[PDB]
Amino acid sequence: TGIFMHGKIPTLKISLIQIFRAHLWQKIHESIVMDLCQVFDQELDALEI
RNA sequence: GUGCUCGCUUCGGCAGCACAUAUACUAAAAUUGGAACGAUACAGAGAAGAUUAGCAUGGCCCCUGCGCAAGGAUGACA
Repeated sequence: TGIFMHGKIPTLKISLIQIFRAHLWQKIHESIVMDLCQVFDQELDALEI
């Protein structure tokens, strides 16, 4: 994940590992990329793409 | 090597004499081997109970039925 830990806070590193389990950061990035691709696809005649 | 012997002997030289007394891992070079938790690659919830559904058994208290043993009170003229 893109979380930076400013100090070993063990009671928070675990709660952040739980939240971003199963590669949630990568899936969020992929989902946003795909949603932007779709919106640019629906607008390609007016946008001259 | 320096200096000296009344030495041979000549200043071209020779013989002897005093001092000098035992350094070095010694090494400039020879070669072929075995090698990360450093990177990238993979995984990554990197600390939880490792569960909850029935029925029957076991304990206590009644009720009913059957059996065993030992008994109590009562009833019946022609």
